Formats: sequence, structure tokens, C-alpha cells
Amino acid sequence: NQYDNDVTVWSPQGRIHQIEYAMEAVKQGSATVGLKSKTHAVLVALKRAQSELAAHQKKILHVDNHIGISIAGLTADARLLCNFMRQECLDSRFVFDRPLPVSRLVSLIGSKTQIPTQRYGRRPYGVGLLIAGYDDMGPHIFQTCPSANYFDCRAMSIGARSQSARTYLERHMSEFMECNLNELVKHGLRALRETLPAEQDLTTKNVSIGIVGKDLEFTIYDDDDVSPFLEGL
Amino acid sequence: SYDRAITVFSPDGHLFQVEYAQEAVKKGSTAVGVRGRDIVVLGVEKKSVAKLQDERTVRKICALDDNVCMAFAGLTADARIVINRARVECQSHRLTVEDPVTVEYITRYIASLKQRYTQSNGRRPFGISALIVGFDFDGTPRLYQTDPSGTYHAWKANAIGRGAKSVREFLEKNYTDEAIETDDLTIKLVIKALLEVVQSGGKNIELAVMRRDQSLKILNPEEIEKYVAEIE
Amino acid sequence: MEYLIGIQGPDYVLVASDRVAASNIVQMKDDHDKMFKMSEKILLLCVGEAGDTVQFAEYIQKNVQLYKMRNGYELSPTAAANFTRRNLADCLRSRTPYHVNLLLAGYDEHEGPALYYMDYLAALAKAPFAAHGYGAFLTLSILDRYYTPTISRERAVELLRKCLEELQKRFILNLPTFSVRIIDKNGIHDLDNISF
Amino acid sequence: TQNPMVTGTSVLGVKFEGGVVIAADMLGSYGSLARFRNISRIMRVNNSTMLGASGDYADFQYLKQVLGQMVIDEELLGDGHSYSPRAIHSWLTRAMYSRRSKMNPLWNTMVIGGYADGESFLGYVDMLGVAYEAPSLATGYGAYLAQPLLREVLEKQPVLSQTEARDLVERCMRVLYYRDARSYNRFQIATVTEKGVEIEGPLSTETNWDIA
Amino acid sequence: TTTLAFKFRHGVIVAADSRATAGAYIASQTVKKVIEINPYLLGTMAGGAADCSFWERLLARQCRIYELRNKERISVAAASKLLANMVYQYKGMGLSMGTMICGWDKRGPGLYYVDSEGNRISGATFSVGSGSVYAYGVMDRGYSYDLEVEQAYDLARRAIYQATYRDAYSGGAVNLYHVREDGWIRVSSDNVADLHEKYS
Amino acid sequence: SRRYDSRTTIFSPEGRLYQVEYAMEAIGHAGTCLGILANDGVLLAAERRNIHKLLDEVFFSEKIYKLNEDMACSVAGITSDANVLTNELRLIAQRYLLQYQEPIPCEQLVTALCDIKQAYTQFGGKRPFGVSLLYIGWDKHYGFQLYQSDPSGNYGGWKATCIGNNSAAAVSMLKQDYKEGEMTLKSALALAIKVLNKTMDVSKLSAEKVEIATLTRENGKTVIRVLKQKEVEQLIKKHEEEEAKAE
Amino acid sequence: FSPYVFNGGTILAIAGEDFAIVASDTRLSEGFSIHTRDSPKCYKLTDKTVIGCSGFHGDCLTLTKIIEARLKMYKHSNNKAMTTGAIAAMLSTILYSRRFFPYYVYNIIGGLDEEGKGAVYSFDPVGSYQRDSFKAGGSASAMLQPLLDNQVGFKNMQNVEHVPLSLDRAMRLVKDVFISAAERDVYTGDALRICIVTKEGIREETVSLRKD
Amino acid sequence: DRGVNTFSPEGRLFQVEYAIEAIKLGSTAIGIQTSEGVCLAVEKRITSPLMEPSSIEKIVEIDAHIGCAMSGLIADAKTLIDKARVETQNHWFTYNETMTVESVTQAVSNLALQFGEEDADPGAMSRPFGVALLFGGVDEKGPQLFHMDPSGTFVQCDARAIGSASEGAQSSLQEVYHKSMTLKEAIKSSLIILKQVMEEKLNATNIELATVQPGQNFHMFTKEELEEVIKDI
Amino acid sequence: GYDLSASTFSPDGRVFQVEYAMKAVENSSTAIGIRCKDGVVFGVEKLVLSKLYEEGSNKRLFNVDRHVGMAVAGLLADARSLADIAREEASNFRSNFGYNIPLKHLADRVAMYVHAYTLYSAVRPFGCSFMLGSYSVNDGAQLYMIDPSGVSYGYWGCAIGKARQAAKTEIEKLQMKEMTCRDIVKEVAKIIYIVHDEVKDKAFELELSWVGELTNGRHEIVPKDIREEAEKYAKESLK
Repeated sequence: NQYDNDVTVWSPQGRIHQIEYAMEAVKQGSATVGLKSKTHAVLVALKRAQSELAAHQKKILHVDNHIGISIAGLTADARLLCNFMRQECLDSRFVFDRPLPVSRLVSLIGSKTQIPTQRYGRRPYGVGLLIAGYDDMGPHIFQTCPSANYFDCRAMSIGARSQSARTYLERHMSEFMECNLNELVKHGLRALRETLPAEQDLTTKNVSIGIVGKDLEFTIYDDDDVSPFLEGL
Repeated sequence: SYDRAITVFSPDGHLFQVEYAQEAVKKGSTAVGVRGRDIVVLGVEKKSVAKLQDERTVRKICALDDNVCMAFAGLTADARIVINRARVECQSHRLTVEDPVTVEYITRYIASLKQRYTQSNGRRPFGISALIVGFDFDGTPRLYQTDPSGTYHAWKANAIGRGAKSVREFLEKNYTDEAIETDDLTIKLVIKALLEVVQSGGKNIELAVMRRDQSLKILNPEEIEKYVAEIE
Repeated sequence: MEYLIGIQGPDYVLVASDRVAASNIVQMKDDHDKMFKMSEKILLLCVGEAGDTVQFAEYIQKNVQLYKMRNGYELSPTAAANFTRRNLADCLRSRTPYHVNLLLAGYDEHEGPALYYMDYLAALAKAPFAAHGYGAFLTLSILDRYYTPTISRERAVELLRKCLEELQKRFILNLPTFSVRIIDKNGIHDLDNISF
Repeated sequence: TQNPMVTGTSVLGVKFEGGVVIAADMLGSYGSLARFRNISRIMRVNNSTMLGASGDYADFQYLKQVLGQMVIDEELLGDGHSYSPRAIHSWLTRAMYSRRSKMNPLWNTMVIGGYADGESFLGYVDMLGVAYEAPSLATGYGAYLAQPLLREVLEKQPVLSQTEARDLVERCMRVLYYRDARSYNRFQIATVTEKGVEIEGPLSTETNWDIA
Repeated sequence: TTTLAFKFRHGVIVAADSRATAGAYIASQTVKKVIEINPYLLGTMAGGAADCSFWERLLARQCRIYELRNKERISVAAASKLLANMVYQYKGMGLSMGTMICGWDKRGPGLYYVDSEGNRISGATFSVGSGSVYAYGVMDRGYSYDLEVEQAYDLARRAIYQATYRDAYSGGAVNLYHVREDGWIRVSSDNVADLHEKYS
Repeated sequence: SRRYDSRTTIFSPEGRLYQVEYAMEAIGHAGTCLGILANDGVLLAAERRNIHKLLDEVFFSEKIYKLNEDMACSVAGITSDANVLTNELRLIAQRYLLQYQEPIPCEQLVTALCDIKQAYTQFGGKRPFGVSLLYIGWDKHYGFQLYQSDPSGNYGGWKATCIGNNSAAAVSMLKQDYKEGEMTLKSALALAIKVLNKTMDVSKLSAEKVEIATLTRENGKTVIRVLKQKEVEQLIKKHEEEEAKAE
Repeated sequence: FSPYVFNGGTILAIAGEDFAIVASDTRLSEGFSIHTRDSPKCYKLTDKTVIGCSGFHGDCLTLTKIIEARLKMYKHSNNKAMTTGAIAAMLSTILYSRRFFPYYVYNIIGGLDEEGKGAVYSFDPVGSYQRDSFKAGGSASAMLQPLLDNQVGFKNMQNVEHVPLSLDRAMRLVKDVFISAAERDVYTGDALRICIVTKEGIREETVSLRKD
Repeated sequence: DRGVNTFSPEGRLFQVEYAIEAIKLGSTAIGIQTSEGVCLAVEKRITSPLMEPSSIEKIVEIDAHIGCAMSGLIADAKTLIDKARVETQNHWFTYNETMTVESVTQAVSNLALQFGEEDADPGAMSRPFGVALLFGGVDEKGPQLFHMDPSGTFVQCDARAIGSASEGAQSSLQEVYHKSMTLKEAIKSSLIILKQVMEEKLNATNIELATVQPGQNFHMFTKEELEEVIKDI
Repeated sequence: GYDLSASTFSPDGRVFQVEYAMKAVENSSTAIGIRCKDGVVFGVEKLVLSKLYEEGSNKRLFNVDRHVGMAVAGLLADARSLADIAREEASNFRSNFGYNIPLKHLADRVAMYVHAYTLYSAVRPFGCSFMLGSYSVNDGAQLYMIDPSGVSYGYWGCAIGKARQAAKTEIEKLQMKEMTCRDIVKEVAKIIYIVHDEVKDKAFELELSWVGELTNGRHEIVPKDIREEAEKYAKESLK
């Protein structure tokens, strides 16, 4: 009653309701799926039908040539957070002339996201990000939360009804590290399809695919480009 | 620095401090402006004369520039901040454009300032409305009205203050091209509209008329009784 | 250098200025107003560095016009000259000083005619007659010679004409035309340009 | 640094097949005074990067703690990402360039050597942010007195061995002791390989022949 | 560098040369020195080339912001005052400029010389640049206000021509523009080596 | 913190400013202060509050506070907040003299304080100054003047007005025994004592309970002169006797 | 302390009907010496744009880091690559943003325009900005521009047919004019990178010049 | 009682949730993107007959190629449509190119959710914007049309109605729109739907129409031009 | 309403926002650290929530300097914030004094940063306790622990987390003062498994890191050849 309006107020249970309510903002957005093999890292997202006449969203963003993100939650907090991530990746290539490592970008997010969770009159970033990457250490599926810790994932899905995808992903995660590129994306499409109503299916108009790889920069795939990936599902 | 959101939204999408600043306008003295063919007439309704006013310094029709003059209703102290900040902008515009302002320019400056205190931290909105009259360089007369929300519209005739719901109902049934034809008949259109709102009646109003170059002059008290006797 | 001259009479503040806007060797403009009216009854005659003479004079003009809007009455010439001195003096040690040499002239309904001198080092002085520029050297002794404090305004134009004929014969710059205007009690009247 | 105070002189550097060798003498001059005769002007940056600098030795000790602690900070989080020798050369290019634009330069003239991913890196950085890479480097009067000897060997034979590059290093350091007034008869040789940076001890040019 | 502008009855003719030179070595001879600002107003480039071409581009975006906010095109008076105020903030810092804003407003044809020294003055005729003194003479003999359109084209080409013939830093091709009441038009780009065959 | 804030500068749902209207009631229980404009001067007649037997007589007045060579004020409300305002008017009066070398016109001094007072009713989150205060003065443009300035930040020029306790009863007596364009100074001193009897609940006056200052012109120089104890005791006795000759 | 050094280098963009050819030497200098013999002044920006940068090499390294960083900022916020004329307009504002401590870099943009024709944009170090058909910049620019204005502009030729410049006649005209530049300019002559920009991408050649 | 940066237990961020309810009190605006141009049609909602209807500028120029249509609190739009105009001129200044319709929408919607009351600026927004904006124009990708909800969520739409009668005009836009209709057939379709939803009698005074073609610039219809269209309905 | 701010005492003199923030540590899994004769060994019961997380995500053992390690427990985003604060203090010490920061001083500089958020309504207290541990030749082995109140005490063994009291009884019967670091790792893994609940919180990955004389005073993760030889030892005595 009186412990949920401010982010600087602990409840008597050792718990901050304003942080947990911002994590409710990412569980009611749209389902996005991220997963990786030993060679690639794939972000698949549902471009959500706002109406029957809207070109739906854009929910996968370019960050660097080796890192792209996928958005669940408030979209204006996302690109406010993505413009920080784009600047932090330009900051390294200007200074070190090398790609900034994926595990160090997400550590800069979680230290920038923790700061509004502790000062008065500031709100948590109501956005979850699945982050695909290819560093010198391989592929990476970092998930970040409004509760500013982050998670190196083998595969992860966030958004509305995304537990059905995590039910799917945790079953078939035993075979992700030995897939082809077209085989790995189709696992993410079958995970993304699990988050759909029974009257709905994965068209080419509502699916974006973001792939990053070894000899492949990060690319998003539009409506006509997801047709070679949906040709088997 | 006092940084706290004073004007916030409410359920059903209302800004309470903007709505409550408009209730401060409705508790103020009634101001009427109509727009003629080559004449704009502002008239305010002095509620009390009291025989002890130095009336020179509670006049509610100011003069923003030589071509622009306004009349307000609402919190008198909030108006004097708006009147003075419009007068500074009318002089900065002569500095940079080498031309007098248009009436819609200083209306946009007053409205965007009034919008700014509905959205900045640590500020309440202005509790005034402003009937702004003037003339372009082309000579077209203008009549504008700003609200505490920061919204401004052009008007053929308008009324702000107390009783303005009844004065605007009067002017919407009596503003025609025939009553806006003669310059003296335009002046009696404000005086007829004010006398419907002045609950005590008589020569207890203030009224200023601005024609073209050889500009604005506020009418004297015996020069206003000549019109009120011509409408008795 | 450009040329200013003012002659205070009993009820007028006759001023004149050259109308040239010279550059390196060529001159650009031959009808150049160096007079800036501030009220209905006061003028500011401004010469000096390039650009400073309008960035200062229009700044003084916009605040003296703002004074009339805020208050309903105009400044006096003494208060306008003192206002003009303040924001010329507190900027002479700033990052951006103004190198303007001024000649403020005005009529007051109760104090009368008033002519003011000030230089780029912001020293205000009320004078019966004053002049600026290199041409002041040749003309301030025409005016120490034939000026009386009770001079008519017809004899002030005729005394002004003696000073401007002295510049035609003895001064090396080409200053052919001069804007001349009076500041009697009825405001500012543009007299005919004394040309050569 | 508007004016340098204690300067080092020429720093050599040449890459070979399997690594890079740099060399600098152990001396800092206060204006034709051999004042500090035992200072090492070669920094081991990390396991695959070495660094030697000419110019102001106080500005080089500033770079040894700013770049040295930057190597702590990457090694704390322990994710397996190290600075390459060309990442350090690019950071140090941006560090020296940002200082001349505030007109407060670091006076030094670093030579960065390194060996990462099977490839030898040798990089120059000047105090104006002028940076490049070369098979052989020499700063100071070594660019006049040793760089002609380095390039005449690297033109006939673009790949050296380790024993052959070290002998070429000592042969150019002997010429610097003969003909540079700010040079000194003791020098450090550092060598990066696949097995890490190894800075050998005080070597002399004590085989100096002077037929007068 | 020689730029030229005069007002006459049928608008204002703007003319310039094309030579941009660093020291005594001609860097280019196809320099568009008549900077068109927007479809109704335009300037010239005399002085530092990057200074005249930046601040008249920054003038160009503030005239467009003025046109969007006020729903009317800016005057020649207000445009020259905005340019004078922007370059006054860098007085004594090294802006080499000196330019002529041209156009029609409600007041008719307008021509205002604006310098980075701080000047902005009205006038019928102006000429800016190093060969401006050679262009002043040929202009002032031929100039009239009641000058025909083909006549005003002729003496503005020739005044730039005589300036290129005497100024080492003036050359290239003339670039004649004409401001009419419905915006400026570009009328000719005659080469100086081609005008020499006509003028002799 | 939003919990501890009181929101001093917001609107009421009726369109009111509470802290302004609550500052207005601090003044209605302060010392009664009135001012009367005459044809050759303006006066102030403050009812003295600090009338204890063991008070000293340090500085020139109790509630007058001369502002300028040519104008003085008089305060009623919070005593401490009035001292902050009167230092501020003296700064504005001397910044005008520094900038123009002419004395501040009296309407332009009241306007500048009323901008500082309005600014604490609109932004900053502070309480307003609970000081309404009168003004008497002379200037070139309109001569003798009289102003009143509420804590709202709005002011007015008056011929006769009154602030403080029983101000509403004092104004109505000034509506009837004041004549416009017909009040001399000596007639206005007698009107001041007449109002300060029916608006002070005590049996009579004693001149230890009032303070009077007049502002006149003498040979081109404004003099502001607090009347001494014998000068007011003669005015009390001229009204305590003349009331017996009217009943 | 001077914040500048002239590092030499000459750059040679040439526009054609369906191509652009940006060329440079590879010698880096300071004073009377040679830093390295393989340092190209040419930099690929997009799929159809090459910049050539000569002057102060500390500013040349910084400016191409800034352009390559602001190439990406456009692509992030506008979701398309920059056109050749928009890079050259952006560089005009980057060079003027640092005007009271300016870059000592002569820049030539060469690429394909938005209609598939060749586009060459020339720059003063403070951002004066002109589209040409051919431009030399740098140390030998006074040597190269009279031959380019002879053999491309067809100037001072009487009764000669203005043939369209082919791809091969332009490439020989590039190579033959640096042979004339390396003969008499001391700052040019190590090698010659030619970045040639067509519809199929950016081919990049090299050919030797006379070592000093 | 609660601050401006406070999430609902549903994760909705209250002040934005109430700024969306402010749009439903503003007049109805319609946009239709066709392949031959976009059209923007808005109800003016004349309050009094004495009000001059030429001052109700609910459609504005952003650049020559972009026009915007607003609904909600018209005073709040004037700071967004001035930041729209300055951003197009800053893009033209730097890049000598017209700014695309998506990136103007992306720049304006970054100002939504940039509010707060804890040192967000010396002058910062206390509250979100109570406006929806329909950007519409022709870029290098052709005719485009964008929506700008106060959450900073921007979406490309083929046809979109906003305002007090959007839920009911968006039901009418989904029935009559198709991907090959003409701009003349879209202007006419934007007035049958305004006829259903306006309270007063629809004439050429209480509507405001403007189109952006690929050939011509932005232009707003005159009084004489609107009279031809209303007779066709 | 005496518990909505950190600038408010209770009527019996308690700051509940501090005491609520240490309930957040008590809802986190148990991390222990044992100071022995040769060094300090940390051990974290790291609850892995989903099977979808990679082995090593949400790491609880930090390196704050090359000789100091940090085992955290509590709100993990606050823990990574204080790890950056402890890295900055250890960095600024070497940039101002030229040697490795003592663990006494580093623990006191960070505990006074934590204390600084227990005083104002503008911030909340940190929701994490954390142990620090280092080894030097001169200073020896040292283990300090910092609470969300900002109090730092030196320990021979600390056991922050859920099973705080249950792990302290296992550390108290150990006699760590004479045992070496390779013997403590076999015992830390025993204490982690005996306090883990195999009913409430299901999956968990043991994280172990020492700092001691065998590493020349460097803090590092215990290697998998020694880690697996202690997890096998811990299950054999769990029976």
C-alpha cells in the first residue's frame, strides 16, 4: 500500500516493488526469443499487431557490427538504452579500434540501469533486452532485466507468454551447439510460435530475425527476407 | 532548485493545475474584446470603483507595443509578469527583424510561455487569460485569446472573466457586419456586452480602443458615459 | 573617421553627422544614417568601430523603448545618457567592449535642451556643443569662436554650415553630405541635408 | 608538458619472425647531464605487449600508471578478453592526441611492440598523435642514426630471426653510443615472443672500438 | 575574388568570379561564389571561403525555421540582421567574410552588404573582394536605376571582367544571377577567356 | 521528498492560492497601518504594536523604514519578513539610481518588489512573504503617491487606504470623510487620528500607541519626518476635544 | 611547442562517367626523414566512397576515426548508408566545428553519387567545399593540377575532341602523373595505392614509385 | 501521493497511461498512406461561431516533405512540432539531404518519456505530452505515415485514426483501405469517416485537410478546394 | 509510518530501511568465506534458476583488485555496483599512494560508501552484504565483511545468506587457524552442501575462489581440477 510508489523504499520483506513492477512491464510486451550455437547467435521477435493496418514495430536494433538487441517492454526506454549502447560501442572503436566485447557491454548496461533503481524520483528502465553478439569468445545471448542484473544465457525468451518458449527452449537446448545457421533459426521460430494464440501463426509480416556470426556482421531480416527461414516450419 | 512536478496528469486525462488556473480566470473581472473592420476595442469590467482608487495603475488593458495591446482576466500579479515578458519580446523582435511584431507572433510567445509553466518543474500555471488585439503591417485587425493551458485562438469577438459564458452568448447573437461597420458602433458593442455582466450597472467600466497609426488611447470616464447615454 | 557635431541652443539641440560608410580605400555608402532615435525627443549619434555602432545603439534603443512601454512615459535625456553610460562603462572591462564614440542629444519638457558627449572610455559630459572624429579638430574652434548660448536656430544652421565648409577645405577625407536635424520641443525634425 | 625536463633518448624496435625486440638505454638526461643513469625506459604492459618511450621520463611514468592500471582493470573481470598490442597502440594514440589538443602534451615518443594471434606488432606513437606501424622503428636520433641501418637489413631480407634481429639491435645501439651525445653505454633489451615479454638486464656496448 | 551586386528597377543583379586561391597558387576556378541560400534570397562569398559558406548556410536554415514558424518568407532586412548578429559573436576571432544578401521582400528589391567586421548597410550598388575596386569603377559609370535588363546583364559581366583583368586573385568565369520578384534566376556562366573575345 | 512537501505554490480547486490567502490573515491581525494622500503630501499612520513599558527607542521608528530620499514605506504582517523586503526595496531604489542617476519613480519601485513577491507565489516551493505594506512617495511624473502591496504580488494606487487589524472598518470611514482634491496635510493628520480611534479597541490614544510620518516637498527636496510624541499628542488632544464640541 | 607537423603526402581523386579513382602515395614524413614507406592516405568509407587525407597525420588519423564513427551514427538513426554528397556535406561541418584550432588535413572525397556517376569533392582544411571533376591535394598538388587540367579538362588545346574519360585512360593518367610527382617532390614516392570506385565495389591497386 | 516516474502494478507507468486518456478528449484526426501520397484530415471542433477557424492549426508543416497531424492538448504539440522542425533543418544543415519521415518521428518520440522531477535538467518536463501525432510525408522510401503515442512508441501505419472517435474510425479504416487505392480515393475516404464521427455538420470550415505527394510538396487545402471534395461524398 | 525513509529513526531508535535492506541479504543464498593460515577461501552457493542459463552467469565472486576478492550476497545489481566502487577505491589508492590497497583500508572506504546511503531520503541502502578477502606477505590473510548498514568487521569466517546461522556452526567447528588453503577448499564445499536445501531451492552451482600464499597473493577462481576434487569430497561426507 505504502511501499510501492518509490524505488528508494524497501518493503518489510526485503523487496522493492517499483523494481518488480518494471519487470511486469517486460512480461507484458511482446515475445522475443534469443539463442546461440557454437557459431551464430539468433534473435527472433514478434512484430506485434497493434492494429490490422500498422507496419507492426521494429523490435530488433543494430547496436554494432557484432552486437544487436531485441526489445521487450517500453520501446522508448529501449532506444534510450540502445543509444547508450551504440555510443558505448563507438567509444571503444574510437579508442581501442577493436569491437567492444559483448560481456563488457552488458556490464555497462547493468551499472547504468542500477543507478535509477537507487535514487529518489527516478524510475527503473522498464525494458528487457535480449542481446546477441559475437566477441572473440564466441556467441552470446545476454538477457538484461529492469532489476539491473543480467544473465548469460544459452537461450532465452522474454515478453508476453514467453514461458511457453522457455518450456520449448529448455527441451531442445541440448542440441543447439551443433546446429547449422538455418537449423538454429528454425528452433527460434518454433520457440516464438509457442507464444502465439491458437488463431495466430508466424507470417512473414510479423517476424523479424537478427543474426550475428563469425564471418557475418549483425543483420536484421525484413518481411521478404524471413521467407527462406519460414520455408520449413 | 525546486524541481517538483506541480502540473501532473490525473485519471480521465486532466491536468488539475491547468483546470484550477482556469477557475482563477473565471473569478476575475470580465474583459471583452471585439474586432471591427479597422478598429479593435478592448473593454474590462471594473467590479468596484470605491472612490479611493488611483485608477491609473489598476488598468487591465496594457500596451505590449505600439501596435499590440492586451487585456487580461485572472490573477492580476500573474498578468504583470506576462505583460512585461511580452514587452521584452516585442522589443527583441524589433531588434532582430527591423519590423514591429504581428499580433499572432506575440500571441504565440505568450501562449508558449503559458504552456511552459504547465509542463516545467516547480511552477504553477499562470492564472490568467489574455485578450490580445492589434494590427498587422497590412492593416488587418487581429483579436486573439490565450488560455492558461497555452492554447490560443483567433476570434471575431471574445469574452473572458466572470460571466463570460453569458457575454459570449450575447456576442454570438449580436456580432454582425452591420454592428462592426461604424467605428463608434463597434465601441458600443463592447459596452452593451459589458452592461449585461456588470451586476451594479453604470459607468463603472474601463475601455480602450486602438485604431491604426495614431495608435492606442484608453477612453476617459466622461467619454465613456457619452456612449452609455447613447444606448440608454 | 566619421564625423559628429551637436550644437545646443536655448530650445533646440541641432545635431549633424556625415553620411559616409567607408572601407579601406573605397567607400561603400553615400547616404548613411548615423543617428538613432530613441524616444520622440532624444537622438543617439554613434560613430566608432565597425559593428559596435549598431550593436550598442540598437541595444540602447531597445531598452529606452522598453522603458516607455513598461512605464507610460519616456526617459529624460539626462537619464538616457546616464543609462547609455552604464552599459558602456561596465562592458569596457568585459570580454567584449564597444569602441563607440557617442553624441546623445535630446529635449526635456522641464529641463530643456541637452547635449551629451561620451567617448569609448565611457566618460559622460554635458556640453553646449561637442563633436567627434578627426574633423572635430578643425571644427571645435569654429564653435569656440561664433557660438553664443543665445544663438538662434537659423544662426545655428549657419554656424553648422561654417564647420562643414571647414571640412571641405582643410580636412583630407571626402565628407560631401551631412544629415542635419533639430530637436526642439515638438520632437525631431529632419532638416535639409547640407551637401557639397 | 610545455617543456620537458628529464628526457630519454632513442628507443629502437624491430620485428622478427616470431616476435618483436625493442631496446632503449638506461639513462635520463636533464639537458646534457647524464643525471639518472639506471632508469628503465621499457615497460612490460601485459603478456603480449611491450613499450618503450623517449621524451620526458615523468610523462612516461604517468603513462606507466595509467596504462598499467588499465591492464589491471581488464584482468579483474576475467572474461578472457585482453588488450592486443594494437589496441594499446590505438589507446595511446588517442591519449597523446587528446593532450596536444588541450595544448598540454605528453612529451614522449613511445614504441609499442607486441605479439598476438601469431602476428608481430610494432607501433610508433609521437607526442602529436602521429602513429603508424613499421617493420623497424627508431625514435629520436635513432631515426637518423639507426633507422638507416635497420631498413637496409629489412630491405634485403624482410624477415629476420630472433638471433639476427637482436644482433641488428645491438649493432644499431653501438652506433647510437658513438654518435648520439645523449646516449649511454647501458641499455635494456626487451623481447616479446609467444612465451611473453622478457626484458633482459643491463647490456653494454663494451666491445666499442675507437681507433684514434 | 570579386563579387558584385546592384539594385535596379527590375530587381538586383548579382555577379561574381570563380577563382579561389591559396597564396599565389590558384586552388580552383569553378568556385560557386554566388551562394544561393533558398529560392528567394541569396548571398555572395568574399573573404574566407568556409566562413562565408558556413554562415550563409546557417542563415539558410534559420530563414527556413522562420518560414515554418511564421508562415511567411523572411525579409531581406531580417535576413541580413540575423547574419550580422551571428558573426558579431565571433568578432575579433578571425572570421573573414563580407557578403551581400539579395532578394525581394514586401519593401521591394533588397541589397545589404554584411561584413564580419560587423557592418550591415543598405545601398543600391556594392562590390566586395580583392578586385572590388576595379569593379566599382566600371559599375559606377554604367549604373543607372532605369537600366534595362539586358543592359544590366552587360555591365555586370563587364565589371567582373575588368576586375579579373586587373586583379591577380580574380579570374575564372563570371557567374551572373538575377533576382526577380518570383525568386532568383541564374542567367549565365560566361568564361573570362570567352568574354575577352567579345570585349576586344 | 514528496511526502514532506506542503505544495505552497499550487492552486486550490476553486482557483485560489492558499498560502497567499493564509498570508492575508496574518496581516488582518497585525498592527493597523493607514495612509492618506493630500494635495501637499502623503502621510502614514501606523498603530504601534510593541507598546510594552520596558522597550527602548533605538532607531527612528518602529514600522516606517524610509526607502529612499523621496519615498518611504510602512509594513504590517510578519515583522521579520518585512525587514527582508525593505532591504530589497532599498537595493532596487539604489540600482535605479546607479543605472539612471535619477531617483526611482514610486510606481516603478512598488512594481519591482511585487515581482519578487509574485515569484514566491508561483515557483520555488517557498512560503510567500506575509507582509502587506504601504508606500508613500514623490516623483517627477505624478507627484505625491500612495501604494499598497498585498502578498499576492498585486499592488494599487490609493488616495486613502489601510492595512492591518480592522482595516475593513477603517476603509469605510475613509470612504466618507475623505474628499478627493480637497484634503490638505493638516486636514489629513486629523483624519488619521479620527480613523485610529474607531479602529483601535482601546478607550483613547496616547501617542505611545501610534507612529505618524509625513512626506512633503520643501524647496525642491522631499522631507520624510516622523512626528514626535508632542506633535501627535497635540493632534490627539485636538480631536479628543473637538469630539466634545460635536455631541 | 607546435601542435602541427607537415607529414607530406599527395592525394588524387578523379571522377568519371561511371567511376571514381582516388589515389595517394604511401610515404609518411617529418622534416627531412621518412617514417614509413607503407601508409596509405586513402580510406574506404562506404561501398561507394573513398576519402583521401593528407597533411598532419595526427589529424588525419583522428578525422577518419570521426568520419567512420559518424558514418555509423547516420546508419543507426536513418537506417541507410550515407551518400557520397552527404559524407562530404558532413565533413564540411566537422572541419568547421574545429575552426579556431583547425585540422591540418587536405581532404578529397571520391565516390559514386546518388545517380551512379562519379563524384569528387575537394576540401580546404576548414571545410570549404566544392564538387569538381578532378582534384589534387597535398604536397605535390601544385605539380599535379596543371597536367590534370591539361589531359582531363582539355584546357589550352585548340581543335581537339573532348573525348569522354575512360577507365583505362584515367588510370594511366593517375600513374603517369605521380611518376612526374615523385621525380620532383621530395615527399612523394614510396608506393601508390589507387582506390578505384565503380558499381562493383572498390578495387584497390598499387604500383611502385622511386624510393627517395 | 505518487511521483511522475512510477510504474503501475501492471507495469504501465501511470502518467503516460493518463496522457493517453487525454488524447481521447481531443478531436479526430485521420491519416491514410497510399502509394501515390499520404493525406491528413482532422476535425477542427469549432467551439464558438465567433472563433476564427483559420487559427485552429491541427496540421502543420514539419519540412517541405513532412506534415504532421495532432490530437489532444494542442499546446503540448507546439514544443514537439518545433523540435520536429529544428531537427529537419539540423539534418539538412549537416547532410544536405531531406530527413526521412521515420527519423523525424524517431527524434520527436525520444522527447516522450524524457520527463521527470529529479534533476533531469535545469529546465525539464514535469509530465508527459498529452498528444498523439500523425506524421505523414514522402521520403526516399516513398509515402509513409507514422503514429506517435505519448509513450514514445512510434509505428508505421497504412491508415490510422486518432482522437476522441478513433475506436470506430479505425474500424472504418480497416474496411475501406486497400494497398492500391489512389490519393483522390483516400481524400474521399477520409471524409466519409469524418462524417460518421463529427458532431457538427461537416463543411469546409470545420475540417482541415492536407496531403503530401511524391511530386509536389506538403500543401494544405484551401476553402475553395475542400468544397469540391465534400460535394463528392 | 516510521519506515518509509532512511532519514527517519523509529521511536525506539531504529532505521528500518536499513533493516529491511538486510532482509534482502537474508533472502539470498549462502556465501561463506574462511580465513586460514595461508590465505582466504571464498565459497558461494550460486542458485541457478533456469536450466537456460550458461554455467557462469550471475557471477557472485568478484575481483576488485589483483589481490582482493569479493563474495557478495543479496540484491545482485547492487552488488555489481559496489564491486565497481571497490574497484575505483583500489584503483585510486594505487594512483595516489603507489602500492596495493590494504584490505583494512579498502573495507573501510567501501563501508563508508555504503553507510552514506543509510542517511538520506534521496537514496536507499544497498541490498547486499559482501565479504572481502586478500593476502599479503606483510599484512597476511584478512577477511572483512560489510553489512548493508555499513559496518565492517574482521572475521575468521563469515556466512552471509539464507543459511547464515546454520553455516556459522559448521565454520565454528573447523579450527581454520592452523589449516592450509588446499584443506579449506575441501571444507568450504562441505559447508555449502550441508546448508543447501535440496527441497526448497533446487539447482545450484558451487563457486569457489581463494587468495593465498600459493598464488603469490593473487585472487583467482579455484581451478576445476581442485574444485571437482572438493565437490567429490563434499558429497562423500554428505552421505
